[PDB]
Formats: sequence, C-alpha cells, structure tokens
Amino acid sequence: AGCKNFFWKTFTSC
Repeated sequence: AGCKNFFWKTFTSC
C-alpha cells in the first residue's frame, strides 16, 4: 500500500 510508482516522479514514487 506504501510507495506507488508513478504519479510522483515517474519513479518508484513514495
């Protein structure tokens, strides 16, 4: 549920 790639920095995100 934690860290969701994309919709962040085109990366692992989180």
